[PDB]
Order: sequence, then structure tokens, then C-alpha cells
Amino acid sequence: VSKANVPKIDVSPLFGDDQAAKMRVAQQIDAASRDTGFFYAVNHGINVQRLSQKTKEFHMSITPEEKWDLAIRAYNKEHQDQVRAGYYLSIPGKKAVESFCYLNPNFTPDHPRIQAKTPTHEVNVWPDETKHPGFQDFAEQYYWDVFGLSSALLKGYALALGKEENFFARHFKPDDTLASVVLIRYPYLDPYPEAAIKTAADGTKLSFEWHEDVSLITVLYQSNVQNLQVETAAGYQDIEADDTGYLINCGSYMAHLTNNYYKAPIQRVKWVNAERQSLPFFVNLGYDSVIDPFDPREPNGKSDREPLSYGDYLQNGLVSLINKNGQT
Ligand SMILES: CC(C)[C@@H](NC(=O)[C@H](CS)NC(=O)CCC[C@H](N)C(=O)O)C(=O)O
Ligand SMILES: [Fe+3]
Repeated sequence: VSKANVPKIDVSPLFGDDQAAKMRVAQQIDAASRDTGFFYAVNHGINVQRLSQKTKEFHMSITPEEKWDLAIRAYNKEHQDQVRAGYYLSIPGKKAVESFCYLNPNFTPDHPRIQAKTPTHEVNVWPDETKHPGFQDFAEQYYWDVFGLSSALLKGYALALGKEENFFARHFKPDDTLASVVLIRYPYLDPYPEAAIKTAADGTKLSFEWHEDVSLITVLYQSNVQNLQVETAAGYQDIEADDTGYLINCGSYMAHLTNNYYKAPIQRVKWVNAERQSLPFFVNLGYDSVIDPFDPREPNGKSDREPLSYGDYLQNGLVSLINKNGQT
């Protein structure tokens, strides 16, 4: 198995006012998006030093009682409103991974989308503060920290596609973004349940099968344990780990609106018997956000594809991923 070209791109110019420097970042994003589809954003300004420890301590300190109390609808029929946000329980002997997902902290009972019961909008559930001191504060701060990084990255993608730098970020707003964070724990298990291991067509043992991200872009931090693979025409290639950079790639919404110029890479997770943490931030727009498709491969830039409302796209994408790759 070969290794994917995943360049490290210094994205710090995307926070500044040096427009030519931003174009040089955009060029690198373009090249990476046209190659394997991945790059590492470095010099990003986020303090990732304790992210994995906090994630690990939370999952290892939360009790079965608390897990049920926070569980999403898939694990607790009492919580019919929790489709996205809440705890995703492991099933010992069957399912190793466990996780906790939260949404826009601004989704409160006062929010008109909560008032209207619009799909994909939910009020976050949180554990008891005294049992997990500082956890909710850390989590909400992280949401906005990575929101800021993602907003700059979207300026890079816009410039890379020949657009004004706010072409994407104008739709990415704190008051309505459907973006999510997931704090995922992959445990070390001895013995590891074979039932939790899937075998790929090529014989690779996997924890999670091939998929395309449901997002505009995905902004991912992982602990330093190699696991991800990207599919190329020559087969699946290992994505090396990087314990300070953020792994970036385009989701299927970007593939749609660019007429497949920036494809959504097919990715999978190799099975590794190791304690590790995976923290994706899914850059989602607002429920009614619509981006008009274009084709950067055409002189007139014209695409015949339908503009897609992002909320309906997200609703369809998340259900499809569950149906295909199972409930996480
Ligand atoms: C890096 C990825 C492969 C990561 N997995 C993931 O990101 C997984 C599987 S593709 N993502 C999802 O299932 C979509 C989560 C959407 C979230 N609940 C929401 O409501 O917005 C991992 O480490 O497992
Ligand atoms: Fe993915």
C-alpha cells in the first residue's frame, strides 16, 4: 500500500491582509484538491495540545448512567428530538467506537429554527457540570475556535476557484450554521471484538468503510495514530498522521457545486488496536443556504446543475451515510 501526497499548507496568510500571499495559499489548496483531495492546514493558531486528552478523559470518565441520559435517539427511544446531538454508545463485543456530537451553541429554545422544529436543528445536551467541570466551556469555545479557522479556509477555497474570498464564508454564519463537532474515542481492546472489524474488498481490516464526507469541507484533528486512507485510481493510499495539523478535505456539497472539479475524496478508516481520538468539524452552511453551481473547467464557467439548499442536502446525506455504513 502506497502513501498519499498530503501537503502541509501554512494557512496563516488566510487570516491576514496580504492578498498576494493569500493567493499563494489558494494555489496550494487548488493543487491539493485536484490531487488526492487532502491537505494538512498548519500554522493554524488553534491550541490542539489538550484536545485529545480532554476527549479521552471525557469518554473514560462518563458513566453508563450518564451515557443513557445523553444518548441520541438511536440508543434511547425516550430522546426523539436527539437525531444528531448527544452520546453515541459503544456496544462491547460488537461496536468499539463511541462519540459525543454537539451542534451550534446558538441553537436554543429561542432560536426560530428550534421554534419551527426544522429538521437537523437541535439544542445541545450536556453532562452535569460538577461531574465534568469545564467540559461544556471547553467544547463551546472549541466550536468557535474551529469556526474561525474554517472561515479562513473557506476564503482559501474561494480564491482557489477564481471567486471573491467570501464566496463560501458569507453563507457560514454563527447564527445559523449547521456545523457539528464530534468527539470520537477509538478504544484499545484486548481481545478486540472481530465483530467490530470489517474486511474491505482488498482485504484491509477496517473500523469504518468507504464514504464521502457530508459537508462543504471537513476540518479534522486526530491524535497521532495513523488510520485514514484515501482512494485513488491506483487504490487506497495511507494518509500519514500529523499531531498538530488539521486534515482538510472537500465534502460532497463542494463536489456538486464545482461540477466535480473539486471531488469529495472517498476515505476509509483502517482498524488499529490503539487508544486514539478523532475530532471532526463538519463545515455545514445554513438550512436555507444555496450556492449556485459553476464549472471552473468551462470558459464561460457555466454549469447546468441545480442549486441545492444545504439543509435538505444535509438531511439526505446524514441518513444515507447511516444506511450505508451503519449507525455510529
Ligand atoms: C475521520 C472520520 C473517518 C471519522 N468519522 C466520521 O467523521 C463519521 C463517519 S464518516 N462521520 C459521520 O458519521 C457523520 C457525523 C455527522 C454528525 N453526527 C452530525 O449530526 O453532524 C472517524 O475518525 O471515524
Ligand atoms: Fe469522512
